[PDB]
Amino acid sequence: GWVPVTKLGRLVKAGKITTIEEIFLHSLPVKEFQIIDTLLPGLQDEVMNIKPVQKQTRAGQRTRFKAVVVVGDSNGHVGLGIKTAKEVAGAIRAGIIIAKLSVIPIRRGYWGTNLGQPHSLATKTTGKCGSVTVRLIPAPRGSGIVASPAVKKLLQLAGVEDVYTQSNGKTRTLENTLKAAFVAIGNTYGFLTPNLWAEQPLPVSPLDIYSDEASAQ
Amino acid sequence: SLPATFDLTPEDAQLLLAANTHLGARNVQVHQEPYVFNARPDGVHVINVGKTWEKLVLAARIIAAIPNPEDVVAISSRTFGQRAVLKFAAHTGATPIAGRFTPGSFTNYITRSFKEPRLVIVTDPRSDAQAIKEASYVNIPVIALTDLDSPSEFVDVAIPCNNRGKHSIGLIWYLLAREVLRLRGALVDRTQPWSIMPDLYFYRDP
Amino acid sequence: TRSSVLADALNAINNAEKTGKRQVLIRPSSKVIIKFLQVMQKHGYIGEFEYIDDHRSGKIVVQLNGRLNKCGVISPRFNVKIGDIEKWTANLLPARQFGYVILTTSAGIMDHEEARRKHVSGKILGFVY
Amino acid sequence: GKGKPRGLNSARKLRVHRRNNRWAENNYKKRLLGTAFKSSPFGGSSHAKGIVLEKLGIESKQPNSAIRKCVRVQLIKNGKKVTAFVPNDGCLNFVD
Amino acid sequence: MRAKWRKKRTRRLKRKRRKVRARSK
Amino acid sequence: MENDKGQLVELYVPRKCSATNRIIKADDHASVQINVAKVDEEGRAIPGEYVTYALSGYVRSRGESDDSLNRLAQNDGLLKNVWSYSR
Amino acid sequence: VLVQDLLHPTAASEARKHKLKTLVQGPRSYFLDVKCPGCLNITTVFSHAQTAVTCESCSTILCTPTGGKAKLSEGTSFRRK
Amino acid sequence: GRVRTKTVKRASKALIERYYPKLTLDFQTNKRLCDEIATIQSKRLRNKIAGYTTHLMKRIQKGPVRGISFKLQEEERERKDQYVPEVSRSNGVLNVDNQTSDLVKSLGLKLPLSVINVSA
Amino acid sequence: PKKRASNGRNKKGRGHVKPVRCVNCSKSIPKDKAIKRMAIRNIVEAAAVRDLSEASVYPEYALPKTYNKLHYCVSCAIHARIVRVRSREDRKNRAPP
RNA sequence: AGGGGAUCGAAGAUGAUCAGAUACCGUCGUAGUCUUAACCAUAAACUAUGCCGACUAGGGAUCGGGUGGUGUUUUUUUAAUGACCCACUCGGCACCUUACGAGAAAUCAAAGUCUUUGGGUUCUGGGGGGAGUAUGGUCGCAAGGCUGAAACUUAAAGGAAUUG
Ligand SMILES: [Mg+2]
Ligand SMILES: [Mg+2]
Ligand SMILES: [Mg+2]
Ligand SMILES: [Mg+2]
Ligand SMILES: [Mg+2]
Ligand SMILES: [Mg+2]
Ligand SMILES: [Mg+2]
Ligand SMILES: [Mg+2]
Ligand SMILES: [Mg+2]
Ligand SMILES: [Mg+2]
Ligand SMILES: [Mg+2]
Ligand SMILES: [Mg+2]
Ligand SMILES: [Mg+2]
Ligand SMILES: [Mg+2]
Ligand SMILES: [Mg+2]
Ligand SMILES: [Mg+2]
Ligand SMILES: [Mg+2]
Ligand SMILES: [Zn+2]
Ligand SMILES: [Zn+2]
Repeated sequence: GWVPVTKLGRLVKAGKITTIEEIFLHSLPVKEFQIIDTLLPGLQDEVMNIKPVQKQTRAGQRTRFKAVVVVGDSNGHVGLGIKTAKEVAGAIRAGIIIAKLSVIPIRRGYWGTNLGQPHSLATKTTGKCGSVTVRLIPAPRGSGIVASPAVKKLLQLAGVEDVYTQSNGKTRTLENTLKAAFVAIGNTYGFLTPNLWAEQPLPVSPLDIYSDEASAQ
Repeated sequence: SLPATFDLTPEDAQLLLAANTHLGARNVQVHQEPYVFNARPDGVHVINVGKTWEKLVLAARIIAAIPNPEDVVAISSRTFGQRAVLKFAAHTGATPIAGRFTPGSFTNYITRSFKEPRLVIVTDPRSDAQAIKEASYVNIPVIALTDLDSPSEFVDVAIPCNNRGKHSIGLIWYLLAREVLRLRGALVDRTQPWSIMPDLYFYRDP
Repeated sequence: TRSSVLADALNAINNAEKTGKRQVLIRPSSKVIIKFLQVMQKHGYIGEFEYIDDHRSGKIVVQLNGRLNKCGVISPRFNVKIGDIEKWTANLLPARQFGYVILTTSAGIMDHEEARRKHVSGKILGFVY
Repeated sequence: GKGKPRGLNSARKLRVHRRNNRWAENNYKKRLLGTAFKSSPFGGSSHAKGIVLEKLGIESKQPNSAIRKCVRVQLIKNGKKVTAFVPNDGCLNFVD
Repeated sequence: MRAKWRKKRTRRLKRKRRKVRARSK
Repeated sequence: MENDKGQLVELYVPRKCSATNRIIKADDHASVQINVAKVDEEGRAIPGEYVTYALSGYVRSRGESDDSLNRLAQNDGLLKNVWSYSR
Repeated sequence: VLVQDLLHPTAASEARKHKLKTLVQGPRSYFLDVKCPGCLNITTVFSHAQTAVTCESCSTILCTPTGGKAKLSEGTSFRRK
Repeated sequence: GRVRTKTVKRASKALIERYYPKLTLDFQTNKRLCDEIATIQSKRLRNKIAGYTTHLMKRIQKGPVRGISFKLQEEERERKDQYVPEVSRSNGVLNVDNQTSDLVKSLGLKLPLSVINVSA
Repeated sequence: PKKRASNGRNKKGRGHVKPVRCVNCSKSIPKDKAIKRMAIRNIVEAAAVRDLSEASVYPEYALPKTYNKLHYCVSCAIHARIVRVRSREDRKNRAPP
């Protein structure tokens, strides 16, 4: 059974919100993974990397396992989750869920002509995490993803078809690199081009339109 | 858009000056406040109650606007506001939080304290900062009672007050409640001093 | 000592925007600042601006909207050979469909698209997007 | 600007400065000093042919324990003396 | 060894080579 | 963001800060949208009907939420004095 | 803050500022007509004299110099313009 | 030392929360309650528990105890609410400052006057 | 790394102070890095004061303390005097008691 | 090279300690410590942070200067002075709080306005040793200063932080 806690989990199960684009429209904070499961079911995951960490303790060494995970369709919705437990599978389980929660949108655009269905980026973008800076650059069709196996895979599941990449930093530390690539494609819907200069009336929040149809008991 | 008779009346004014809701903070004085009015010598800054009144009105005008009146939340960790908030929540919809807050109340569904409102009203963003912080982890607008030395990060619409104690905070909450009911609500007409005593809100004893 | 009077005018504008302001005082203005200000304006990247006359070098008040990511200056005013214009825009504009490299040419201070249309080139001033 | 010139006429300073600093390149400096041709037992050439002077049994570094079979060889174009390894099992039996 | 005594070590050493070489000037 | 032939493409056109006209993106979970009630004759507050304003997390962190709202609502008519455009 | 009128600053907050940091700059020193009733005319002194301004005919004094504003000589009077 | 573990103190809470009517200042009957109304594997652990749900009850009767709230308090508190019959417009007029009255004069209308001054 | 903003102790706007000599081990130490106490105490003590006045001419007399400054050397200051060693945050605290 | 040479005191000699004790501790105490005339040119010579210019954020103290007051205090007859209090403003030495922002972090109003990478300019570094060594030049009475290599060897040396 589901039994949602939170206003948002109720509205979503109760068929009153149909797509996350709304959630992102109003920047609704998401707490329940089942939300992004029903709202976007073609989500397929992918374990990116697994590594042992180790803690020294007042009565034992502690080597648990860190797992990095990417979820996405291939249609403008990515999620990057990082989790460390003491069994591998438990790290992967919890990782997939975290990655579902963080599922963000991708604005993709055209390399430079109007044609049929966006295939690249709106602008260049940059993401930093720790020492690594992943920089994303719009590319012409059939350029492909010009990126390392990991970052490529995050960019495919994200929905991108052709892009250029450049990286700076100790890129061998996978955790930081993917996080930077994540932040890089996360930045695409923060960048103001003139095609988005037009004034919008300012939509009303689902949390208020189905006010009643949410609500605790 | 101006109502017409929602000007600040001489009866409200008298209420306020007896409450000293105009007696603002001393040397200390946050840059982000032109709610001021001529430096009264020897420390004290006088607070422009007109502006005070309008803010309160706008405050009330946003409180009533929340579909379910009970996911309006009142906060007060300061003792001098606990009797007020309970008395505010009493009359209007509004869920109260008096005393200790308890962190994780807005993030963390898993807690027994868990609220999830559409608006937050707060009495002293110094003492109640736990909540001001918490609410901006999760998109809650905030109304707050602010003196001349109150932080104002993460609080929209300040109501310039006098959290120096006594009757001020009690008054402002009473006036707050009094207006949210005069709004789409269970009240009345013009002057109409309201049945309920303003000393009902007020810290007790000893 | 003040080396580029343009450089201060851009970085001022840039810091305003970043901090969420809607105006800036700038000092001390110049023919070149005005024309650069003018191009940005023509393209929406700022609102109106006023030249106040101190009996000196001028001050300017710009009113800016918030469509502005960056307005940068190019420190040596390198010569561009009309074919090299492509290489500049690419180096330092976010995409091929919006944003401008603005530059000085015998036929006026103009953005590269007007430069392209008028078939002139010259030296490079800076950029907007 | 921290520290390089940026001027439109500072091209010379910028070249010199580079030249000066290339000498910190290990490969560059060997190339121009002619280290190859000068020191180094081969000419600077890919192989060299020599003559076997004696068969050595070089004891291996830690953490490894072994006798690594080698040969002292006098280079023909050089007389420079060199010790070289004899790869694979046996193979020392193939020299003399 | 402490840097400074090592600096002193080689100061001593140079004065020695400085000496021996003068035997042949 | 249209395409080749007039068709609307790229889902979702983000809201904007009423105050700075910058985008309010998803993970911006510190932003705010204040619904302010339209009211009718003799008090009374016309339920479900608001003058509404949005406010970037940036702005509220910088403590400018209260001054900026003031100016905004006042040049709509919901405030009468309070805010000076001069200093 | 965040949005304000740089073009029309309030006279007060313009008054407290430094002379080079007003909107357009000007001095904040004045001139004055100064007289000591022994004589019948009016010499014109600068509010920050530096030179110990001696009267027209009588070697009397008028103002000594200071750090800034000249101190006018004890038993006198003045107007600004 | 006779400090009760959490299992005991926790179970008392839980009981006093949801069976405050029934339960009494008396252990002996509090004992019997705990059998009918809760499952406990040892007489000793139940005694332990009932003796402490008794203690908590005994001092509730003399003011609240933090941790345990059976709602009924919050509604006794709301009915235990009123005071006043005086308020704070007597006598005479509102004593104000020079500028307090300037605020009055410059914004509104008629208010009783009463000037002050104050110094360093 | 760096472990204090006062570095050793208290010297911004100068360059050179002037050494004092440690009251306990005689170690030279710069004056601003010193670490100091005023040893103010009665000439007599807890016991002798009664026995003082008792075997004295004058009504209760007057009584004079001894006032002398102390200069310690960190090592000497740590080894006994004012020291503890404080946690990363307590170190920041310049309040005395 | 003269003078001075109280003190403390490299060297040296001693008393103890120690397995030893060329030391730590105690004693004697040469040079020295101070000064003149000349040398020397180095210090963790430190903020381990080039200079000039712009912009970006809050707070209370303080040093200097100036402006404003039917402020306080000094008495004489009120002043004038002076010292003090409040507000402001330049320019200082610093601290506090924050961080939009920066960083590997510690932390940082600069170490910010940098892959959305250009205000001007000087200097230095390019894995660790080998080595500030060799050699030449030059300065120095000397001690030594400045300039300053390679062959060969090596998979790490190193920084910040975390848990033990
Ligand atoms: Mg791998
Ligand atoms: Mg070198
Ligand atoms: Mg051999
Ligand atoms: Mg000889
Ligand atoms: Mg360390
Ligand atoms: Mg250490
Ligand atoms: Mg020094
Ligand atoms: Mg002597
Ligand atoms: Mg000896
Ligand atoms: Mg001996
Ligand atoms: Mg010896
Ligand atoms: Mg040196
Ligand atoms: Mg130092
Ligand atoms: Mg400051
Ligand atoms: Mg004065
Ligand atoms: Mg090895
Ligand atoms: Mg440690
Ligand atoms: Zn005269
Ligand atoms: Zn000592």
